Amino acid sequence: RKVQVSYVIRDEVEKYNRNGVNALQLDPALNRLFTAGRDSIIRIWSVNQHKQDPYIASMEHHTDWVNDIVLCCNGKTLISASSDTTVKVWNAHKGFCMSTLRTHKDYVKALAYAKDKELVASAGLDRQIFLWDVNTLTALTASNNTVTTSSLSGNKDSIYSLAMNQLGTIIVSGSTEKVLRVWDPRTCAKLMKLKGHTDNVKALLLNRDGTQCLSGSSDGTIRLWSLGQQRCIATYRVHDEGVWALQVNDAFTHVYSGGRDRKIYCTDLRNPDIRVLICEEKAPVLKMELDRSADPPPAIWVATTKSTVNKWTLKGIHNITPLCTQPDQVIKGGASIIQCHILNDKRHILTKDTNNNVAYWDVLKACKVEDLGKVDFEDEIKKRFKMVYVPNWFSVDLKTGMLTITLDESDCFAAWVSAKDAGFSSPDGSDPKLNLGGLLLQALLEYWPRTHVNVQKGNGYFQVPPHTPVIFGEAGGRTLFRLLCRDSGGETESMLLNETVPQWVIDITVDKNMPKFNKIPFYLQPHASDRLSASDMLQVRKVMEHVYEKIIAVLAEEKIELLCQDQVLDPNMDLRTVKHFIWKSGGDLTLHYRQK
Amino acid sequence: QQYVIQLTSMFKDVPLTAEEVEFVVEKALSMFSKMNLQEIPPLVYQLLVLSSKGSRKSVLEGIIAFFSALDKQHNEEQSGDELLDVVTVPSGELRHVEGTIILHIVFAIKLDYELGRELVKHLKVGDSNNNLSPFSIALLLSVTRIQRFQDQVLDLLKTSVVKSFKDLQLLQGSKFLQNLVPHRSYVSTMILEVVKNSVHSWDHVTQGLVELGFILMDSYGPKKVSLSRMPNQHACKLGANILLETFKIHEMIRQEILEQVLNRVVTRASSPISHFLDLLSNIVMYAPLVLQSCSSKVTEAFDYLSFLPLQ
Amino acid sequence: SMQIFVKTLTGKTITLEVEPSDTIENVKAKIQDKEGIPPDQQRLIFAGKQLEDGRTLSDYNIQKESTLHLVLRLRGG
Amino acid sequence: ENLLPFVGLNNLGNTSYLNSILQVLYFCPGFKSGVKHLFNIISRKKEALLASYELICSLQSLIISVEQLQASFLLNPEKYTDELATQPRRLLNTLRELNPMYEGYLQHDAQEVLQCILGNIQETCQLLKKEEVKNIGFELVEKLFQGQLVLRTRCLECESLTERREDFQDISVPVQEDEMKTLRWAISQFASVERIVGEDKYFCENCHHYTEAERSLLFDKMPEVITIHLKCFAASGLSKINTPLLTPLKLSLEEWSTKPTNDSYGLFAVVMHSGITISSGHYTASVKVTDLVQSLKEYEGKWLLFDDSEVKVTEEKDFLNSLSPSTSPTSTPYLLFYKKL
Amino acid sequence: QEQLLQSTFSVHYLVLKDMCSSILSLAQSLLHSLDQSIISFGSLLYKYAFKFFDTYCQQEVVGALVTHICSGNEAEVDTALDVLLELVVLNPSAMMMNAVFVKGILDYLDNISPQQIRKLFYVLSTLAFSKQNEASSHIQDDMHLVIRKQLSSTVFKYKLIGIIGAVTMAGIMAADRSLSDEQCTQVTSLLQLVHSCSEQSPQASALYYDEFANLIQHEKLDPKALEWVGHTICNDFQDAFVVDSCVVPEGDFPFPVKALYGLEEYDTQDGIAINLLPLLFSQDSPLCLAPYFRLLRLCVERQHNGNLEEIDGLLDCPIFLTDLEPGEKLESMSAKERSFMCSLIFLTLNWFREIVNAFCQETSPEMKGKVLTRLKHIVELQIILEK
Ligand SMILES: [Zn+2]
Repeated sequence: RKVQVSYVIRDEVEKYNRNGVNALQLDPALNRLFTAGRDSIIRIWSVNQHKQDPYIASMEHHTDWVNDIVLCCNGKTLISASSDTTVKVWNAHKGFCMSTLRTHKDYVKALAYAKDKELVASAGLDRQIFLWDVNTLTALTASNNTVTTSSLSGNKDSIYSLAMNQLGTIIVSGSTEKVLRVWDPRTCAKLMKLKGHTDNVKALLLNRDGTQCLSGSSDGTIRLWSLGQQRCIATYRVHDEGVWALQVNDAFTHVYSGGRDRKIYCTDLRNPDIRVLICEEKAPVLKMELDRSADPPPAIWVATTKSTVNKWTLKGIHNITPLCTQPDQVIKGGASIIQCHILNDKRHILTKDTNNNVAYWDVLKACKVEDLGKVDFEDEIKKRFKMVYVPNWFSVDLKTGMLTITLDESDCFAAWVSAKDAGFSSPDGSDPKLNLGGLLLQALLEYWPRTHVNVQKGNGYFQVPPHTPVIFGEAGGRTLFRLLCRDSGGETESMLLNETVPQWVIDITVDKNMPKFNKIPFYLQPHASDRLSASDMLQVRKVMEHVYEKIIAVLAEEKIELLCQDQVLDPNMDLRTVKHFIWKSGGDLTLHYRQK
Repeated sequence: QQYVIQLTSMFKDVPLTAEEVEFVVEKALSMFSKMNLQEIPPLVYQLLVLSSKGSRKSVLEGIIAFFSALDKQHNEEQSGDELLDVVTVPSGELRHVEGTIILHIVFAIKLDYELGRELVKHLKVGDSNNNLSPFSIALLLSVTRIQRFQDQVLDLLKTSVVKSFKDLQLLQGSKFLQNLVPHRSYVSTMILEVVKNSVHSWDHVTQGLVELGFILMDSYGPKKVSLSRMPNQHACKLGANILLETFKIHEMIRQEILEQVLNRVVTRASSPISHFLDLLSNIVMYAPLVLQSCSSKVTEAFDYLSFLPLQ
Repeated sequence: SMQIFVKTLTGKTITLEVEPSDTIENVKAKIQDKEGIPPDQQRLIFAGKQLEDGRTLSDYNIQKESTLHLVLRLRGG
Repeated sequence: ENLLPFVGLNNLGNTSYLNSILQVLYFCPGFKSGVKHLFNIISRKKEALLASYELICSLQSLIISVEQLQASFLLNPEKYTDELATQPRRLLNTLRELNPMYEGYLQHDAQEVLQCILGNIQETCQLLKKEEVKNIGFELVEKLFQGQLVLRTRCLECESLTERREDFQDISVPVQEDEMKTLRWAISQFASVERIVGEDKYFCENCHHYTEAERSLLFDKMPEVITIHLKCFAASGLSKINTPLLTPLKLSLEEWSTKPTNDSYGLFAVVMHSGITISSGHYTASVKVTDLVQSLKEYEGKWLLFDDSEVKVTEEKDFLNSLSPSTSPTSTPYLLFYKKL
Repeated sequence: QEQLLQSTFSVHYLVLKDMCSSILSLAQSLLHSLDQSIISFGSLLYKYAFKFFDTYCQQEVVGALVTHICSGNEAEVDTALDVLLELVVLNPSAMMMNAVFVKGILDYLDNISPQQIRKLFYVLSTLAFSKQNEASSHIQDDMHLVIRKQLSSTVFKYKLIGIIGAVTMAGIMAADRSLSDEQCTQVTSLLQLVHSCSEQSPQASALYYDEFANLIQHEKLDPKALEWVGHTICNDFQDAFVVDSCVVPEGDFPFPVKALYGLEEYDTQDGIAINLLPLLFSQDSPLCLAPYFRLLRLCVERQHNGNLEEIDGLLDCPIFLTDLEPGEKLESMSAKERSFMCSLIFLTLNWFREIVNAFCQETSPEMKGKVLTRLKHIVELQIILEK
């Protein structure tokens, strides 16, 4: 395929989540809470009510939404599943990625864990379910890199949820087929299929010996299943909208439910009418993880689409109104950037975030310029207007909640501008022509030794911040290699770059080759009072002097006025912008010339 | 100058003689410059589908001469300072209309072999054969997609380039002959410019180009295992230049070029293979480009490396 | 940029991302890339109006999340 | 000996695509009065005194010639002997002027020609309305063959649905999935729940991420004459699928409409196609006569089969049996109609 | 030799099928020779390659043969068409599903000589009329519409192609086998349709008889269609050209109308005579008198099994004519009517040259004398014509 380069404009440390949180895991031996951020970063928090700043560290390697996490091997290892189609294995104590599994071919949606076999399995939207012995994965090294798989078949559609029991003898999958499909993980033989539910199932739980199952569904019902009888023995319709998250106590007798309608209930399975409104959250509840230090659980952690994470206290079960009104602890979140406008100079960007704060950024220097506060966004757009046209040369996406800039071979080199119109002075008194994408490419790879020529480091006009992440991926999906700008001098990074950097980047960054120019054909005719062509950056003045000569500086400008579509042209305006902003007809641009 | 498209209806059904159709095709040739650049290919289609039952040499000759003259004029007046300068129709339009017209001509030749035979006999070369041009070379290179004309056009191209290099080696060797004549564009730079010009999104000449490169390299390799060696060495140099040039520009063909070079260089025959080795070293300079497209042929070349002798 | 739906020939739905400055022939080229039908047999019917090679997307008031049924032309006579 | 008092349209060159469409259109119960009333307004407008202003009168001229010739045969059977037909010439010439891509004598699609003439009559009636407002029957195609579509899409992650209304003139329907297939399955393949997966995703805006989506269709406002349009071909270079799906005679559409409805859509016209290749063929119509001397009343409730010039009455059970896929019917149905009974 | 290649394709077909595209390319390359042995070898190479290989390679074979046919060179066209004919008569079922490619040739009917069009229609017809097709007979009912849309055209060349195709398809449709069913009625309907279509233009009318009277002779056909066409053709020729002898006088011509070149001089005892002069004078229909009689004779002899006793008075019949002998109106009055006289003598000589061909097989002695007298009449007319 075709390889794109991208990078994220951001600060070196994002202590707080910049987006919602998809999943949670609680380590009881160290009092550490893991959050799987939709902003692609996993963060570790301390739940000691002592410390005022619970943040400990970020583990950044993922490129997209982190959909599930499972703490394995008595808390040493966490495994995560992401929408970039990979599963990664991390050392949870030191916070670095050890291995990346790439056998999946689409978004990985759900992870499962069987403590008694120390077995995990992964499943996603690609309809595959792979089973992995965690100790085989941890035994992996750079020489012994071979891993072998075992997978289950039968699944006809995209998987959205998945649960295993503690003994690791039953595995159940949930999908848009609405039926939950069950296998024996020990033999991979397909077992019975229990049909009855009528919608997607995003939440699944099994009792310890895989004899009962709870399913939570977007149809709003909770259903309890006996696997020994293969039938539903109770159905609970306690929500108004889809149920997205389920938890259960150790005794398997009270179910905690939450979902799109923001309300969280505790319902007794033996006697439904005894039910407790636990709280109403501020945003749809996505996942919950009980602290299980003591039998009647003391608290429940709640993840939503918002960046804040609330701990709610549980006074007890014995006793319309919510039991609790304010969270007991609060881990603060940050704002997401939700709206973006590229200005006409094709160099600066205006943003709006979820807090209605407005900021101004410098794409070329990869940094923020000024906070503009809560001014009106569209009035700020209209106030910062300049009549200039520059061809599109990048694209922006907000999927991670940060500004991500993408460069593609098709248009990366399309934008030549003059040094004078840029913020780059003319220390020798003249301003030659710079290609923006080529300068950016040279700045991103400034620390790559192969671009250094016999000493120059970079391009001589600007640096990017050293911590900017630079990502090389294939268009449509598979990330190939990700590093930080400052790390390029390493021997491992340089080897992988040499193996991964596409020839179309090498052309600019290594050989120092100029990209192709672009010319504009145009007409000149006496309707103001011959078919020519020139550079798209040529100033009207140059055409005026041309005309002055062919029909014989200061005098030329004084005497000849140039016109287009009967509008008087600004002599400093270039042909490109005129064509974009004034030519409203079809076929080639037509200019009329006159003598005054 | 507007109803010329329907001026062809007069020669469809009624029989005619050669004189009046020659006069009307002369008028058409005279008004090619007048009408428009973009309107040409439909008119070419109409005249060429008319030409099956009537005049066939005249229309093809007129199209070839007109486009050779237009290419010559555009190339001569295109050179200049990168600034405002006089120019005719731009490259992006000219190369596209040339591609459409050459494809239409190839299709029409595929409909009846007599037109192709007339074209081949028309461009017969020893002699200068001044009708050779980047457009005509592209035409001859695109006709090779038909099985009837492949060897019959490749041998003509090969003898043409050999005659051109012989002319250069004779002309550089004296003063008197160099004093009398003005230099003409020798066909080496003609093809070397056609390959560069082929970037403009037409691929129906790449196969003919690579086949010509390999034929021209094989037939004039150094078989040492003195005057005629110099054309026989310049020809090999031209072949290497052509092959390396088509490697970078076009993507769909770069998988087979390296396969052929490898398959021709990894042998136990001990034939002189210096030029193929040089070409292989030149085209593996762009290492990532090979790894993107064809990273398999090198692997099974490596797997066979145990069997060959030491040198 | 915007992303529209095209109900394909057999009933499936495909999505393609084009901007309101794109010619109709460019959209047919996108369809050619996505499915493999030469852009001479296409005729993208939208809201009862048949799209033609002259106008552009912004001329037809087509915006984000619209559908263009794709059918061929069955020669007869 | 037996000449049917039902007039056809001569072949007039390589043109049967227009003959079949014109014949199947002339019997549309609302068209005959409207296309004459519009010209009746045109006549007084000219009396008060364009390229788009001539087809709408040429059609009325053709209709009055057809009706006059049929009546003239009807009261004088001796004169006409073998062929009872005419030739559409002014209509063909005007339609050539409207769109030059039919200039010549090639073959052409029929649904495209129907689309062209319907769009043109809608355009000229709208222009007449605009000229009137510059100072009851102006709505013909905007009321007869056109209704409103309701679309929806559910992003599975955020579960928020958005609507997008649309206009429609013909329900284009696939012919086979990729055994007999009922037309109910054929419609429900087009206008029921199905997901978007794989390389194809719906960029939701509440979640700001590509995602799986489920989308459906709904028929909000129903026109007077619904016209299913069977995509009786497939890709792979291309080919025609000559395995027609079973078609019912009393179609009910309570499944896919939004509000509960009590309506009966009964068939009254079928346009077929007779060929084995996309690039050629020969269109034959088939029109039930239902409305509008007692000789005609005898033929009421029977089925006709219009070739170019000839015509042969078929009893209704025979026609219904003629469309079963138990064999190859030799004439693939391509464009059905359904009057709102 | 060829049994060598027979063994080659019989024993090692499973291994040789891997590179069948290269085999087809080699056959295509070597078919372009000039001799007949190489061409026949490549032809049988195509045939055997189609016989044993996979269906995809069969599609490749028929595509290569189609592009060979549409290439244009005459030897290639004839060879490829013969290959297609023997291939479809060898394995009709495998070729049946690939009828789209061979029908697609019909769009290119300017690169093919008129004689090969008949062979193309023959091979297509015998493809589309195998009883394996009766399960879903679509090619037949498609071709009955293709022929109709060809005949209803206005270009003369396509009308001639249509009449050729209609005749050569009706011949296969009514083929005599080891029927007399509704297919014969369809044959009759096709014939009367194509007769009504091409009745107007005489240059396009003569071709219909000159094809039908060859098809009804070199091939054969079933007695039912034979009976119907014989009845209608005898009735039509009796009604059209035959004028009763006793009403010989009729006026309005500048030349004195007379009856000449009769036998035994019976002087209009009963009504048999050829009314040639008024038709030509009105054409200042008779142009197709020469082949219509041949069709009538051959049809009646095939219907009555070589018995010509019905058309017996059509040997001593006279011909309406002027004073053809030069009465010194040659040097003077050398107007346009002189060329009309030349054409009249030409056409009556052609009629005599056909009528002497008609009755020669019979062995009655005095009838042989009649045909010898007819020979003397044609030789004296051929003497006179030079004047
Ligand atoms: Zn969403």
